[PDB]
Amino acid sequence: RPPPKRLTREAMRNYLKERGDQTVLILHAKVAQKSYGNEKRFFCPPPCVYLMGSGWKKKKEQMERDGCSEQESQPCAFIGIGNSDQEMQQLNLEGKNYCTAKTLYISDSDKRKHFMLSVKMFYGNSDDIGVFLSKRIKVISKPSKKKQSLKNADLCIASGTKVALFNRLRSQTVSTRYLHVEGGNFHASSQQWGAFFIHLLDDDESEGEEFTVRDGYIHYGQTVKLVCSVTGMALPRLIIRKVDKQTALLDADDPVSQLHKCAFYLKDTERMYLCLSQERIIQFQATPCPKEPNKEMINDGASWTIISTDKAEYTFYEGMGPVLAPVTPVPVVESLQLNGGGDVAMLELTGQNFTPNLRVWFGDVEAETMYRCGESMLCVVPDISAFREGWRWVRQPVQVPVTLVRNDGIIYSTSLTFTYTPEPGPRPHCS
Amino acid sequence: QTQRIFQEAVRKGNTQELQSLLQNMTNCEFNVNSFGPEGQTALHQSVIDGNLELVKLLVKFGADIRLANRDGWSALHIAAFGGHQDIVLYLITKA
Amino acid sequence: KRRRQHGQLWFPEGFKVSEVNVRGPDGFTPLMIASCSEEDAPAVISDFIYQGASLHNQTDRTGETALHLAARYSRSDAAKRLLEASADANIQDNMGRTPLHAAVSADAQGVFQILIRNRATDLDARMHDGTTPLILAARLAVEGMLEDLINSHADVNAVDDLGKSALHWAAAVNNVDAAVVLLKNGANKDMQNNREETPLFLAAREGSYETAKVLLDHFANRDITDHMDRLPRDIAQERMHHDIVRLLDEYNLV
DNA sequence: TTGACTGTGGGAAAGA
DNA sequence: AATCTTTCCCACAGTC
Repeated sequence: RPPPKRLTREAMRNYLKERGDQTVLILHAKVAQKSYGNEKRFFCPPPCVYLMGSGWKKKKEQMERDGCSEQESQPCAFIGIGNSDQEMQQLNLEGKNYCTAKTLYISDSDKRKHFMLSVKMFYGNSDDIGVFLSKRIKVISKPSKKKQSLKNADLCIASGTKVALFNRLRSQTVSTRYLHVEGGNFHASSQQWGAFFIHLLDDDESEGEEFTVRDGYIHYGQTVKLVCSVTGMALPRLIIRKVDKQTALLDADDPVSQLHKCAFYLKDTERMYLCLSQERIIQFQATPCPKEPNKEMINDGASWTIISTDKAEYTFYEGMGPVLAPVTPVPVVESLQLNGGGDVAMLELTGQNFTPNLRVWFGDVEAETMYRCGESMLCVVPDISAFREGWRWVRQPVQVPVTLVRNDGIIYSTSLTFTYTPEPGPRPHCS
Repeated sequence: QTQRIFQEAVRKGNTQELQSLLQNMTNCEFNVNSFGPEGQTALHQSVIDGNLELVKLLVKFGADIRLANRDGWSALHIAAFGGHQDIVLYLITKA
Repeated sequence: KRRRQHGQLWFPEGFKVSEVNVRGPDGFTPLMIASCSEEDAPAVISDFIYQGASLHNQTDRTGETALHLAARYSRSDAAKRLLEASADANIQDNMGRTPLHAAVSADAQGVFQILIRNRATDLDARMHDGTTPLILAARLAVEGMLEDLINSHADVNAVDDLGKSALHWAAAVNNVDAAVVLLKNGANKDMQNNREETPLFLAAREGSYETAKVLLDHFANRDITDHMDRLPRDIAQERMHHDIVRLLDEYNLV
């Protein structure tokens, strides 16, 4: 069996040059509707597993350069809930860059309040990739459709959170068409969907692309703006309105809870509401308003149901060749702090999913590291001589990258850059 | 040419008599504030050494006090880091 | 209500319906470098504090001040005359670190003993990630630095932005000297964080034999679910820590 | 065509 | 009470 291999200096230089980050991405909602008895109410927005990153293509080359078929070198995936061995459903990635798991269910036999999705991944040639977990999802029995309030609620929508919208045509399961943005065009694709920031805007604002944002939880009858997370193509101002029984209700000050059938209204646009005509989104009339001025009869294809969504991301790279040990513990670093100065210049790393088999790398320099806990690690900053040979002391600020390396050589990427602080005096703490 | 590399090599001897001699006759090259090998003038490395007579003679002969060395620090920073209290006196008095 | 996150417009068909203190490099001031370093450097810092010297000057990069530099480099003599010169001890840097946080992190014993004896010094200071100095002392397992804060009437039952307690970090790093002194001075034995986790859970996750033993000595409740209804025995068996499971199966039952 | 299922929404019923 | 969360219960509109 292949033993652990310490990451060398020139391999780190090669990583700094190429940067083939094999990033793994998971989009999934934060709320799951529970199923009772033997029912099977699926998650309306299917968990979407993306595989962004150029380095993935490199992984296609190296393995195929060692005698592997296109079927053997393709990573098969499994989706499941962790605490129960109720078999992991299969995900296939034949010629796609992503996939959605639309056949998942949660029975009432599991009395957990929260859970989290588990994704096993391995190549066809039995080479394991590992188990990646997504952010937590809350179980719900029925959406809080009553007149909730802000006092103790926390399942409503905050301005600036990733949300998603979908449709259901006459209680048909296959008729679900999700809101997506691609090619600078808003699609109603029944196969893809992105993360949508929703910003509460003041009643008096500007035309677009420049506005005064507003804080606070989002209620009905307000003015909101939807912005795709990746494309950035925004929509003009809209007004969310709760609907039921093909009738739109506008005079409502209730908060926007989860799994709500809302409607969007354009200012000074009569009754033209954003609806879907099969494959594309179009504005629809919805004329009748006879019972009350606050009751507009809106046709089908309009029960846009809203649901919040999070985003899990785990990026890494194999700097010392593929190893037998799975890369299922992916460390994340949320912030980096300082601990001393001079000869005892240490750094405190605050993150999540840390492993004791990890060592910090200040660019291309291996430093002494201590494992405090699974979310906190201390390290010793090396001398400036490792970067500038002739320099006895730090002369001018030097910006190096900070990364994490496992014993086997799996290099993990961070987004924080260390900066050597320049020192006026020469020799520090001479003794 | 050869007279320019004299101060950068004579200040590393901590000799006040030789400095006063080579500066009484003065010079024509007008080296004055001269950035040394580390980009530090004779003033800066004289503060590094920690002798008040050398820095005082330098300030006497037109050596500007409020100049930043090659790396960006003034004459006061090195005096504050070295701990020599007598240097900051004349660095503040000259303002 | 000041920021803005732009995008790009998009419409369906028909839009007409709309109708002498030298700045130097970075942020370092002569008094800052004096506090960072027969060298009468304490007397130099003293003479520097007088006259026209600005004490409250933050770094351009790190956001730290002169007192922060005196705390990091363990220059207690500088911090003495700084506090005597009516300096501030509750200044947050670019990372939220108060001078007490830098004194605890850098293991500045003298600066620590000087700051705890100061009146206006905050002990429940919250940084950007809300970590308190009483939590840092247990996170770094610095001997003696913990009990001096509790005797100075610090909040032992404190939480960060996440909601972790000092006992949580004491159980994570397995600092028995921290958890013991905390529980003796009225620490909550079964505090739940925002993720509904008990200190025993974090002790069983990272293999904290002695800290879990102490929590069992202080009668911690083994049966507390997390946000996924996982008991400490469950995470212990998942992480494959058999001796911790045996401690949860034998030591101090009922 | 008829027979046995099936995810989804909505209201009655049951606690709280 | 007037709200709310949690369990069943059952008829569309389609696929199997």
